[PDB]
Amino acid sequence: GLEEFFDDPKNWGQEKVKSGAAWTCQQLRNKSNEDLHKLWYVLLKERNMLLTLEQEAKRQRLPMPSPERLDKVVDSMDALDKVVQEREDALRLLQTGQERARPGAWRRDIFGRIIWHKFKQWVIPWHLNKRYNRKRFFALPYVDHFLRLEREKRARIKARKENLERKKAKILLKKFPHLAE
Amino acid sequence: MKYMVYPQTFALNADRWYQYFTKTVFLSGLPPPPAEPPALDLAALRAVACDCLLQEHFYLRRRRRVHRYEESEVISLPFLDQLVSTLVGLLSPHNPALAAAALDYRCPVHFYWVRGEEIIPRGHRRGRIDDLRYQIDDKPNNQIRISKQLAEFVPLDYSVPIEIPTIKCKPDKLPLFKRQYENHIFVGSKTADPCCYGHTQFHLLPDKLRRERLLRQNCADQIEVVFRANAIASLFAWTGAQAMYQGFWSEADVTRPFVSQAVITDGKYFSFFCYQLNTLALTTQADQNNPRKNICWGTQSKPLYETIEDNDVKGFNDDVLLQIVHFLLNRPKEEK
Amino acid sequence: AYEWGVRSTRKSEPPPLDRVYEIPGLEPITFAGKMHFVPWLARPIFPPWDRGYKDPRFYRSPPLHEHPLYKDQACYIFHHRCRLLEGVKQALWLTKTKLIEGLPEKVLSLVDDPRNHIENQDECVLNVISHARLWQTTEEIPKRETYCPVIVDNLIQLCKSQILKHPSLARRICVQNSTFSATWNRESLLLQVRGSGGARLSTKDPLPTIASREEIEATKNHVLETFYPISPIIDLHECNIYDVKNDTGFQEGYPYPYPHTLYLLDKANLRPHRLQPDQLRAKMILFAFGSALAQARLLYGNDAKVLEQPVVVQSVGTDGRVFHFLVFQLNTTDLDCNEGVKNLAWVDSDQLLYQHFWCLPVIKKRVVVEPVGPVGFKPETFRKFLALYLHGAA
Amino acid sequence: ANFVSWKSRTKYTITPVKMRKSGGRDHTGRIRVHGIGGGHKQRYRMIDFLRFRPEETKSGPFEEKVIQVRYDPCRSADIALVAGGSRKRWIIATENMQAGDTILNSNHIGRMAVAAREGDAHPLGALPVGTLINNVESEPGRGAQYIRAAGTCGVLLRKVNGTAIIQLPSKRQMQVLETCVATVGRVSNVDHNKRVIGKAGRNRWLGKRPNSGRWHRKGGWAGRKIRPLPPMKSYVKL
Amino acid sequence: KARGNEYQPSNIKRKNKHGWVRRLSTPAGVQVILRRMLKGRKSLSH
Amino acid sequence: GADRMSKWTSKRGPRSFRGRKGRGAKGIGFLTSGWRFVQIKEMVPEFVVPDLTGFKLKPYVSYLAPESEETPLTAAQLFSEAVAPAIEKDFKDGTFDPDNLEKYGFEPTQEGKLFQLYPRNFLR
Amino acid sequence: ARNVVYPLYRLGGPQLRVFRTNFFIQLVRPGVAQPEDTVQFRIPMEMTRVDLRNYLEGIYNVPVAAVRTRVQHGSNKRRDHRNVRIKKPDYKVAYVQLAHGQ
RNA sequence: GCUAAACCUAGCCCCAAACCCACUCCACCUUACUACCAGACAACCUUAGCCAAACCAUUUACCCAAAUAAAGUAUAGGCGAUA
RNA sequence: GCUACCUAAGAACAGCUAAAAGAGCACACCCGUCUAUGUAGCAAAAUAGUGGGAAGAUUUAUAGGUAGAGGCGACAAACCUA
RNA sequence: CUCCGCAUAAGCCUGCGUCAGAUUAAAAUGAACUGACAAUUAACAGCCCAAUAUCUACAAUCAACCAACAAGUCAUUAUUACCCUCACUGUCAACCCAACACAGGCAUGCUCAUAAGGAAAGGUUAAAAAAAGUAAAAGGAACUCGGCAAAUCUUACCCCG
Ligand SMILES: [K+]
Ligand SMILES: [K+]
Ligand SMILES: [K+]
Ligand SMILES: [K+]
Ligand SMILES: [Mg+2]
Ligand SMILES: [Mg+2]
Ligand SMILES: [Mg+2]
Ligand SMILES: [Mg+2]
Ligand SMILES: [Mg+2]
Ligand SMILES: [Mg+2]
Ligand SMILES: [Mg+2]
Ligand SMILES: [Mg+2]
Ligand SMILES: [Mg+2]
Ligand SMILES: [Mg+2]
Ligand SMILES: [Mg+2]
Ligand SMILES: [Mg+2]
Ligand SMILES: [Mg+2]
Ligand SMILES: [Mg+2]
Ligand SMILES: [Mg+2]
Ligand SMILES: [Mg+2]
Ligand SMILES: [Mg+2]
Ligand SMILES: [Mg+2]
Ligand SMILES: [Mg+2]
Ligand SMILES: [Mg+2]
Ligand SMILES: [Mg+2]
Ligand SMILES: [Mg+2]
Ligand SMILES: [Mg+2]
Ligand SMILES: [Mg+2]
Ligand SMILES: [Mg+2]
Repeated sequence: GLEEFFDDPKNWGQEKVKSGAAWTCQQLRNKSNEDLHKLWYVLLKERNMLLTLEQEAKRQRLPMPSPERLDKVVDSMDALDKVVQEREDALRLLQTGQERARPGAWRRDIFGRIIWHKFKQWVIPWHLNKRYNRKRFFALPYVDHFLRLEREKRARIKARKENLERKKAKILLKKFPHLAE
Repeated sequence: MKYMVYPQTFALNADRWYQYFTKTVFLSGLPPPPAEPPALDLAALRAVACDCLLQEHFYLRRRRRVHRYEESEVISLPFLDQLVSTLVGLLSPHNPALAAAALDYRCPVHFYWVRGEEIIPRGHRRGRIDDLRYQIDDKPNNQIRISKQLAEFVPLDYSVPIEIPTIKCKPDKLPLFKRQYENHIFVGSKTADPCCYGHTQFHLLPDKLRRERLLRQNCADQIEVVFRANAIASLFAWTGAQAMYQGFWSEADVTRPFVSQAVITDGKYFSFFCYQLNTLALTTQADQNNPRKNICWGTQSKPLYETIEDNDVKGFNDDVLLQIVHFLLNRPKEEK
Repeated sequence: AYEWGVRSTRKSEPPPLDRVYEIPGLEPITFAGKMHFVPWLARPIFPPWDRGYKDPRFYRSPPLHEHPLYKDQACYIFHHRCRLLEGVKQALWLTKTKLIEGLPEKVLSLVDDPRNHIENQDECVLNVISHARLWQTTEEIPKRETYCPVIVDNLIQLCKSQILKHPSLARRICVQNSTFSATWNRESLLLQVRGSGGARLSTKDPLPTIASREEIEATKNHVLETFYPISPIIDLHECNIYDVKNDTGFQEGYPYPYPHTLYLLDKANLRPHRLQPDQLRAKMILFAFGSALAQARLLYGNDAKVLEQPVVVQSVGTDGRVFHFLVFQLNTTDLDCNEGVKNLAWVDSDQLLYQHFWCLPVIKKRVVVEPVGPVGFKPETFRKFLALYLHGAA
Repeated sequence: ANFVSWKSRTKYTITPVKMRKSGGRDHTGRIRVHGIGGGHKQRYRMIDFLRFRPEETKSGPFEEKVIQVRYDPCRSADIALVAGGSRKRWIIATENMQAGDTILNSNHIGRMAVAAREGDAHPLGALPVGTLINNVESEPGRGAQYIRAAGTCGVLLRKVNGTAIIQLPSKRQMQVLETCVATVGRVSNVDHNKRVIGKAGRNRWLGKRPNSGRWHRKGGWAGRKIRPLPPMKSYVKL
Repeated sequence: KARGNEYQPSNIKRKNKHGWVRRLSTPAGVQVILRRMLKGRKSLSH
Repeated sequence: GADRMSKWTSKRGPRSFRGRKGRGAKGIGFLTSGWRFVQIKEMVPEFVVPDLTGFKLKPYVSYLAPESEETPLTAAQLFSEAVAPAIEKDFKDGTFDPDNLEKYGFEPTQEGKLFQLYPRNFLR
Repeated sequence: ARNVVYPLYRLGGPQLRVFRTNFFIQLVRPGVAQPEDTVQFRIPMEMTRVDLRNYLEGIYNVPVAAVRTRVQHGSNKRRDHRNVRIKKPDYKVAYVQLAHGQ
């Protein structure tokens, strides 16, 4: 019911609520998928009670009792999502050998820069699609000059960064001259 | 800017909200029968109701396929339009009033009234007194207008020991939305039309408010609410428009009650209502000392037939058909 | 001669193929493997693609000739939207009938006495006109698509108020949204009528016959008029995908199978979209003929001969201000030939119920010249409307 | 520019078609003809200039009945609605044409000439010399491209080796074959050239814009020039 | 008369005249976006 | 005078613009004639929620636990745990061939499956 | 779910199911007076009223009669010390009405 | 006595060396950053002029694959400017 | 997105006279004749009054088109983002 | 006082709601400035449509007399295919274009004088000059380039077009 969005009535008004540690990714690699699918919803309901309390503390202009509780649950929800995705990725390499779950390809855009194109789901082949064929995946010769100008811009930045670091180190010996070794 | 009040509404518990907008108290059952001082052949009327019912479902041949969402506007609408046309011709010998009566198909009914006040919360008009205006734009499937006025059900000073619901929030939470457009007070015809008094309305609920869609949305307790919410709004807007035609309004409240009837159905189930307009002064300046309130009687929704298979109507109920006749039989009291 | 459609609007010729497709034993390098167009590679040739599964929103019907119900012999279909050119003269040839100006004496005798008239007839009909055109809606001036049906339904409701005198009027209803079909031949021409729209006054008892046996045998001397060079099938839908079939509109067992009167309305605001007087009388004749022919075949089989009990069907066509009356009698189902017994038809033309209606007071130089209300109201027109309704019940 | 022509319909019909104006602009969007813009909206009524067009299932001479002669806002002449068989079409009406007349459309070239009635369509080799004609065509089946305007009329001068000598409204002679179909009589609205515009505004209703106010000096092109009638134009290949 | 109010905003006109789709429509508009990408513009187009 | 450095949203533009732009919500149907929307029950995501009765695990873990090291799972780690034991047994039995690889657990293709691995056709 | 690709559907295909949903909702106190049955939530933009119903009935076993949603604009008026506008995140609000008179 | 004054870091410049070149998920050529439907539009082509010649009209240096030297030489050029 | 002209599909014009009107009186609306004021102003062309037109070659909202060796122009060398 | 006002479209995008304030308006109660909190809930509106062939001569104007030209904004059928249905988005304000909290510019509906919306005077004194008005003895254009302006409600003629 709607009583699961709030904390134990007795805890209302308290400034501290003791809480345990956050689930670690290694402690979840021992549980089964059915147990992880059940735990996801146990943490989900605890996360919504903490988001509801965090918003009502701002409404009443008071500090949240134990903000770390929300950080712990978020870390546990991310660790659990890492384990499941890890098992699915490994299972995909064995049956298929693919490293990515979503298809894609390397292509040049109209601007001439390399980009990874993530495919979409369609009902008709690509040679019949009106909107897909209006999109261009090739750069014309009027782009070469801008590609060089953009490459030279990155080189200037990288040169100032490297020369600056050398300066700091040369100025770092004037005050600490025992760093010669 | 005025609130748009839809009689056929999807809002939860709208009947309780509409009672406050109209200062109306709802009572179960039908009005007290008047204990005051021809041959009605039921067998003939039963055959008709089953003939018009079987016609639209089975006998009539459709050119194109009929879809579920088209049923109300292709099967139930003609049947309701046809059931009324034939019943008024079979009851005219029993009620002369139906002879010289005006029968309308999908004619609009409009009523515009003011109830309550508010303090403008924001804007350059903040903190100023504004009136809460309402408008009902209703189009019943059918309605019967007559030249002479029906008799009251109870006296005008009559009062019940029941309080009218009161809301704690503003109507915007029903939900109810505002708009500014032409204000109309229309009984179904212009003032010049002598037939300015209402007899009985017939409404058909749309497919969006169908019973089976309300059980999917965990709104089983709202089935009857949709029935009596349409009556309270449709009958208050009709009786109120009849009084305006006679010259009455908030300051000059009605001297005699204005009554009317309504049959609310979804094609299979039928509900019957009666409304009496005791008061028309609903503004704060006039409702301050007003003792009296408007009344509405209503029955529970009951099916006319259990099932229709081929050319046989299964579980036909005669009690529902007899109640439709009593409404059509009612006539204005005659003078000495 | 002059062809229609400029080449600039037509679909441009597909681009010429690359010359690598002309060299045998050489596979062209295309951008099909790149999944996108590039200018420096050959354009591939994709094979015809098929969805492989059904999708109603993206359905493509098969070619016409492949349709099952396809016949080389065309069938000229007459529907509500057909506007004949020669009007009645062309409908009298398609139906093989004889026209008789004026309604039958019997029908007119029904309302000849002052006993069947309605209480305050003149005053009650005037209120149906004013209501339909003045009081019906909120708008100042109602449209014709709005008052034409109302002024007819109310006139029927007013004529249905005489059940007190004639209890035999409770054996009839007014059906809506009904259709009917009827197929026949006229000098090696497959004809079909598909009636739709309007109201069908249905009854339990069939209408009696009007003409006697001697009046039906006297039609063998009448000759159908011709309108050369114009063909009798002009302004009809020449269809090649059809199905010869007969239908009354209702299944077997309907309590009200016998059609009494057909009410056709020209409810269209624009004048070009409204039928002309002669065109509306032809639609009335063909629809009445299609409803009477649909009963004959059901009752007397699908043969072709002279009927022993002719079928009688009435019809009333109105534009909201003008009314046309028809009494059609089916005397035979053998129409392929132009000789022999012929059908009958009594028609009244251009019967004005009222000349004009002023919805607003006409003020000229601060003087009310014409007040609101009907102008030139004729009660005789309604007596004929009431006679048709009382035929077979009084 | 994104200009698309309105002349896209590919099937003939007598229904008035809605057309859009140009304003004197081409597909590029630049003005190519000055003095064109605005005017009352108009609906185009397709005109069949091939009088002898037997129906799909019919061949040989046929007859049509005139239904209605009406005003056409797209031309100076009046148009007539004729119906033959199961079809209907618009044609150019003649000086004397009424609702109820029966016109003839034939391609038969008899040994002897035929009595010529106005509105009828016969070949050039089937009409006597001196007969007024209109809506002639260059070659058979080409369609009538000449003498279409109001009141205009030609005349048949002589016949030579299956060739007819036609005199155009510009008093110029044109030579074509005797199998080319022409219509007898003058074109309708004989008094069109006698109309008075009356006011400048009435030319703005016809889609005509005022002339430029810039003053131009005349050159040698101006002035009366008496030059001889050009030679006869022949569409017959020998 | 008084000037200065030449800008009558219209989102339709703004997206059709100087929008992203119209820039890429011509090679000169693609060079416009490339110059603004080289300079570091936070907005490349409307 | 327009803000070209502000997020373009459905709240901006005329009526036709504001109705065509959305907020990221996935569709659950299509529009038919008459502007009538048709909802597809198969397009609405169905929440598969399990029974949480008698479930030991809780949102948090007690601090009195060991600091076990992290060993990210790999494909080779999953093969040796589940697939290898069955192969070793059949190898010792003397009945092992590539044709039976499908019996061991290998999937030759992904078609004809409800939950394909590549391209995956299911939600997290 | 949000920030994920939805498998495309065709006529006769399987039912779409999400086993782990990343939608996280927070119940809030209404700023203005509301009916007793009404409840107010703050939900992500990608979430629909149909999902909120099935989300509440399934996870929390709460019967709901009606659900209404609105998008609330977040002020982009605030500016920092560099005179750059700061955007308050736009959020979606949901109004839920209980079913059985609760 | 107010207003102010004063500061040394941020980083930057010129060389040398070395070729250079991404990523959580989701979204983005339609009104970019918008889950989902029948398409076939496609790229290439002498720079000119300011200026100098005290106007201007032929003409007037512009990295083009090794520093130096041969040499401002041969040669070109309103045989002028200059190249 | 101003303005000049054009295209598509829209909107507005009381009352009086005459009822025929590129007709008259005269609101809304469009224009800007004369006068005063204002001249770093309310305004980088305005204010008040007085005036011209106001069912037409009228005014006007929306989207689109014509681009500088050019466009558009009832030619003022007009207008094409003060 | 009422130059209006309410609403829609367009445009703008939280821009006088609550709490707090050292910020602010001529003004150390108010606030359009700052910080936090809250808020606009669909029925109105937007977002639509299976294919192929085929059909569509007869304006509008109270549309009936009548009279027109500049000749007009609204229509189908045949066969095939097609049983799940109420999602998504706009909804605030004292607001937009003119550098301004600008005497300017700004489409439509209703109201046609208001039931709505507003305040010309910071206080005093009552010089000149200046601005906007009212009244004026007798005379009545003698003013002036000119009856400009004001008042009043008028004749005739010429040039140009
Ligand atoms: K010089
Ligand atoms: K704003
Ligand atoms: K100003
Ligand atoms: K006030
Ligand atoms: Mg003409
Ligand atoms: Mg023309
Ligand atoms: Mg000229
Ligand atoms: Mg000139
Ligand atoms: Mg909404
Ligand atoms: Mg020089
Ligand atoms: Mg503009
Ligand atoms: Mg135009
Ligand atoms: Mg006027
Ligand atoms: Mg005038
Ligand atoms: Mg005038
Ligand atoms: Mg001009
Ligand atoms: Mg000049
Ligand atoms: Mg000059
Ligand atoms: Mg709607
Ligand atoms: Mg509002
Ligand atoms: Mg003041
Ligand atoms: Mg002062
Ligand atoms: Mg002074
Ligand atoms: Mg004086
Ligand atoms: Mg003097
Ligand atoms: Mg004088
Ligand atoms: Mg003097
Ligand atoms: Mg003066
Ligand atoms: Mg002049």
